[PDB]
Amino acid sequence: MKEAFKEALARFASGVTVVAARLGEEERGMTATAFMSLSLEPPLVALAVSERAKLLPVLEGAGAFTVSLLREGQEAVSEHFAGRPKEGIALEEGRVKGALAVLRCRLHALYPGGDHRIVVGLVEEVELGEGGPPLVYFQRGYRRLVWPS
Amino acid sequence: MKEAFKEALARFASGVTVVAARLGEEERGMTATAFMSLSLEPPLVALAVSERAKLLPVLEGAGAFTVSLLREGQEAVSEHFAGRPKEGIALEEGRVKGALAVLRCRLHALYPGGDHRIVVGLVEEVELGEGGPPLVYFQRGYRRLVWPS
Ligand SMILES: Cc1cc2nc3c(=O)[nH]c(=O)nc-3n(C[C@H](O)[C@H](O)[C@H](O)COP(=O)(O)OP(=O)(O)OC[C@H]3O[C@@H](n4cnc5c(N)ncnc54)[C@H](O)[C@@H]3O)c2cc1C
Ligand SMILES: Cc1cc2nc3c(=O)[nH]c(=O)nc-3n(C[C@H](O)[C@H](O)[C@H](O)COP(=O)(O)OP(=O)(O)OC[C@H]3O[C@@H](n4cnc5c(N)ncnc54)[C@H](O)[C@@H]3O)c2cc1C
Ligand SMILES: NC(=O)c1ccc[n+]([C@@H]2O[C@H](COP(=O)([O-])OP(=O)(O)OC[C@H]3O[C@@H](n4cnc5c(N)ncnc54)[C@H](O)[C@@H]3O)[C@@H](O)[C@H]2O)c1
Ligand SMILES: NC(=O)c1ccc[n+]([C@@H]2O[C@H](COP(=O)([O-])OP(=O)(O)OC[C@H]3O[C@@H](n4cnc5c(N)ncnc54)[C@H](O)[C@@H]3O)[C@@H](O)[C@H]2O)c1
Repeated sequence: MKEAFKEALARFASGVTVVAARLGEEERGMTATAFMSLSLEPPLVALAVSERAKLLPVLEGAGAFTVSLLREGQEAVSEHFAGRPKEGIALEEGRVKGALAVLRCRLHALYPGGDHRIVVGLVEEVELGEGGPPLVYFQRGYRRLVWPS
Repeated sequence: MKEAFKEALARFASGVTVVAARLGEEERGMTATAFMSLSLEPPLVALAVSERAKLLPVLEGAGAFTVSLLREGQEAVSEHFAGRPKEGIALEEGRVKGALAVLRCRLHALYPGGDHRIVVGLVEEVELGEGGPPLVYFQRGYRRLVWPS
């Protein structure tokens, strides 16, 4: 079921992020396309994390997390943090190295979201990688932007 | 202000949507990139609408709204509903005709989101348009996806 809903959302293109959190001995990363800018004042971003995600309890307990925006060529990173292991993929300094950008957030608020939890982060630090095209997901596949334009 | 934050978010590619609501014959439309799939069961989507958006009052009052996913070549529609009026642009049946897809939602919840409000919609109807490339926004500009024949 939900074929129509999925076909519709498959038609919404987006960049790809890796959301990560560290709580004690555990540090987890998870691939997420459900990400969006939320506020400028204060600087907030919103994400939807599955209630079934192992990342969730870690992020909740940590009270802070990072969001790395993947660039073109990082499909392997996305696949790895999406549950399809790739050799040698790892987080460095709590985030994805070589990403277009990294947002280090303090957990600002959480809200119910059906089978997902709405996670709101207050951006406290911003890391900017070198400019370039992003990793894009649209219609059930990784895509590239016609770049430059 | 918030130069780094803006630069980072400009690095998150996304499709472009037009959110609309109506109270009788008073109908408002607003361009938005802050949109994401939220839940499958129930089928929910989330978006961020500025607290100063004229659309918000109507959306709350209506308790329902639509989200149209724009396709490649609809930059004019995006600009129009972004506050820069264009010729011959109008909502039809409460949404944008000729879009990749339209989601007709019932307002499910409203949560605090800084200078924006988190709008959660319960998808009650889905409309799909012809297939094809989407309208993408990235690095302060409309972009096209590599999608050759
Ligand atoms: C394009 C795409 C977009 C997606 N968007 C979303 C979304 O917006 N929201 C959502 O809830 N789900 C999304 N998913 C699915 C989601 O990624 C999987 O359901 C989820 O990753 C499983 O995550 P988990 O935290 O439960 O961890 P696990 O099931 O354990 O999966 C995490 C994977 O990441 C690896 N990993 C975890 N931590 C580390 C670490 N510290 N170092 C190295 N490797 C590590 C693991 O080896 C494992 O394979 C998306 C999937 C794809 C393919
Ligand atoms: C690429 C892009 C992405 C954006 N994403 C977001 C976002 O995610 N969230 C956000 O809050 N803001 C976003 N904005 C800015 C936002 O679009 C403007 O702040 C907002 O449109 C002003 O909305 P308003 O509802 O107050 O209406 P207005 O300032 O009145 O703007 C709405 C425009 O739509 C037209 N319009 C309204 N109703 C109708 C109708 N029934 N028929 C025909 N035309 C109509 C108007 O003529 C007007 O020009 C984005 C802007 C751009 C350029
Ligand atoms: N937001 C998410 O939770 C999310 C986003 C994309 C991918 N995924 C996972 O990857 C699989 C493949 O995705 P695809 O886009 O290639 O094909 P798909 O047809 O399974 O999904 C199409 C779109 O529908 C939405 N969606 C699908 N499953 C969802 C879920 N469980 N919760 C919320 N939204 C969902 C997402 O926007 C997804 O991109 C999905 O079935 C899901 O397991 C999860
Ligand atoms: N989510 C939003 O509210 C949103 C999204 C994009 C565009 N816009 C409007 O269009 C203008 C141009 O944007 P641009 O991307 O071409 O260059 P920009 O540098 O002005 O914006 C960069 C990115 O930061 C985020 N952002 C910017 N202003 C925001 C705001 N007021 N609230 C929440 N997030 C914000 C968005 O993701 C935007 O794409 C922005 O200044 C803004 O007025 C608003």
